[PDB]
Amino acid sequence: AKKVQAYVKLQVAAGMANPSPPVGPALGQQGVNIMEFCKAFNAKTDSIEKGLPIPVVITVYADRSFTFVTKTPPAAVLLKKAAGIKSGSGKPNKDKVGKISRAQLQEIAQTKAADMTGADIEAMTRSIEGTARSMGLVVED
Amino acid sequence: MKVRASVKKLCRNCKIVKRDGVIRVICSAEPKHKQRQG
Amino acid sequence: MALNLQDKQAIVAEVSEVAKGALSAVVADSRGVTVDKMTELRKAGREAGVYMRVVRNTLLRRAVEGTPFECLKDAFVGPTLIAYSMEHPGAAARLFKEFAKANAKFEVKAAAFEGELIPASQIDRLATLPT
Amino acid sequence: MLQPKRTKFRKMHKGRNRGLAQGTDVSFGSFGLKAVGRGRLTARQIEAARRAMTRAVKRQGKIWIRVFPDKPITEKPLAVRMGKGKGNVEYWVALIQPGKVLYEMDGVPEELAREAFKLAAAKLPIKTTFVTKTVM
Amino acid sequence: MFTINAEVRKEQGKGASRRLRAANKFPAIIYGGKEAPLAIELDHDKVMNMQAKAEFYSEVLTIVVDGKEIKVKAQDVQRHPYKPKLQHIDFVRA
Amino acid sequence: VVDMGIRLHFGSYHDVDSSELAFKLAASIAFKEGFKKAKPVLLEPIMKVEVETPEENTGDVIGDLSRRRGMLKGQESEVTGVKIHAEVPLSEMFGYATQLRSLTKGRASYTMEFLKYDEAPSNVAQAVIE
RNA sequence: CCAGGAUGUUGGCUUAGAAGCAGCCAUCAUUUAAAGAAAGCGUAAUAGCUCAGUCGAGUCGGCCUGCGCGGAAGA
Ligand SMILES: [Zn+2]
Repeated sequence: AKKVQAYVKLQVAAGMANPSPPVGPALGQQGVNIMEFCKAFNAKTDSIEKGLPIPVVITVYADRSFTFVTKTPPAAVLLKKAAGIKSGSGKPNKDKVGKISRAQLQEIAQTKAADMTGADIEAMTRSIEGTARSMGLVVED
Repeated sequence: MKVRASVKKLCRNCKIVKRDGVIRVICSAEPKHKQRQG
Repeated sequence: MALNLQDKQAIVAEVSEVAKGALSAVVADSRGVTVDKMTELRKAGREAGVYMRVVRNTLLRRAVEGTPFECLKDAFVGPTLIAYSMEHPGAAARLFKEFAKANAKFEVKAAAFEGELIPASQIDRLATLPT
Repeated sequence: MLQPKRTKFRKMHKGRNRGLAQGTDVSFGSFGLKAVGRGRLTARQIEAARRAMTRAVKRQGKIWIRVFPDKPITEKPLAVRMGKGKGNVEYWVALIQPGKVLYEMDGVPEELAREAFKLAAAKLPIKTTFVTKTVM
Repeated sequence: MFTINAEVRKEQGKGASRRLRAANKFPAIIYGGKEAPLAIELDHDKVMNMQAKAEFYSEVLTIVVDGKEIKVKAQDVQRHPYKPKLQHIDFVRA
Repeated sequence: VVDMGIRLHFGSYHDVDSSELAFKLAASIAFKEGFKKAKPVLLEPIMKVEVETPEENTGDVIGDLSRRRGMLKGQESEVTGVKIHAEVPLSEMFGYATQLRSLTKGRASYTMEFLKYDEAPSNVAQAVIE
């Protein structure tokens, strides 16, 4: 809403609270602490559910801590426990591989109340159904 | 620069200019693209 | 590139048909603004993220000309951006007014509320209208 | 290289190259390399010219060779007096008249066509021009 | 469809034909039906662009000579030895 | 030769022999044949490397490790510096010690520990036979 | 020329990590005047560059052809 001012985004999942092997000191080398990623981070994360890769802005000024506001995570994390399989595609397009559907990912991408453009629950609804088929999957809509 | 009868525009920043009567290739992104004798 | 004749006739023909049913069409200057700001303005007016669009003085001139409208050329000087309302009370002037949060007015050149022309010194009058 | 696997004769006279060419239109592919100048193409020039285009197109499409040497050339080595019998065949050439469809290509875009023949024409001694299949 | 303005020739032979190719023109001939052949001299450039279309060899043509539209069809065409030009085209009354 | 499980399934004894000496040798040839038969491959030691390089020569140490055919695991931030963790063939570590001190005036330092044995790189697998 | 050059989305698989910009695929949608699941450089991955309303009438590049240029350095 202003301009550039620090805003990285590197995570693996909502479960791993401030990991190290995946990233670690990579999530805090300019203004973020490789420790406070559990205080302000899990400030409400453990109050809901930890299992969905949820990124987040940084926003740093010069007041030690940071005021990062977590938001809706990628819609791809819903293609492993909300769409179907978690991986294993075998062959790209030489095979239809898997297949999603209409009802599927319908009320899954609807929960989003901090993203998506246009409230039209028909244009912003199918906006999260393109990739679900871009991976060789069939369209049962 | 590399001088040789043949001179062309390698990158898109190339320019075929004629000075005194000799074709040259000026560049502002790679000194290696400098040519002469076109 | 450019747009073919037939492809240009429709563009103006459309913006004209929507101007005949538009209950409002305020004009203002939007230079030096960013997308995050434009979007924010679009989110405020309509959750659809669709609001406030930039158009040339020409596309608008012949659009406002293709429809029985006069005395608006002064509103088309250089960078021009239109904001119409095809539905609901055209009292959405307060939204943009508060958005610009400017102590002046100039930016909001003019507008046309319910087929009634209004200068820049009237943008506040409508922006201060009670519920 | 390209050369007659068998010939009724080993040697042949000079043979002047006059008149125009026959193969001017493409009747095998959609594109092809046409000749413009006058001269003769050796087995090496033809082969080398084939590799160029065939390489610029990876392993897709198909190429044709309308031309063919079928003409032996004799030459005498150094330190050899004139006469003493006709020289020995060293290589085979092919008379190319202005308008001789040298090569042809099909199964690939038109853009990739010129590029392919462009790297092959540079191998040819005479000038060439790009042509496209025409109806009738 | 394709209107081609033409003019009856006043002299035949390779000599005249060549003089035509040296003035953006080329020899032609319209044979067919019970009518007798007619020497025709068409414009190079004009026909050079008309033959560029495949519809020129498929659809019927209309040659206008001395105030007369004769519906003919491209039977055969002789192209230049190596240059993108035309030498002579045969038309058939149909 | 290491990392292999050997099993015995069939055999027999004969008219005069049958001795600890006989079957001792009988086992030798069996192994030689098998190792050469089961697609042989080299195993080089991979080291765990931690490179501290200013805060400014950090990005330079990373790029250098990537070129050494190593595999970055992730970089840790220490003080006003950075610690880069990665695996790299003790083989290919060849001169990193000094190549690293050269791009840091010595600013950087590093520690190396053994981690595990992995299967070599085809190119190197040919140079070994002799 | 001064401008803008966005959003779903860091598209899915792969991978140490690939986010337009190794590589397999896929290439729909979107708010629009317009923005490719992306031209070239650049990153370790990001970042950062960046190509594809004003001014007010001219601009873009293939074909045939004339005349020239470089290619061309000897006692
Ligand atoms: Zn250059």
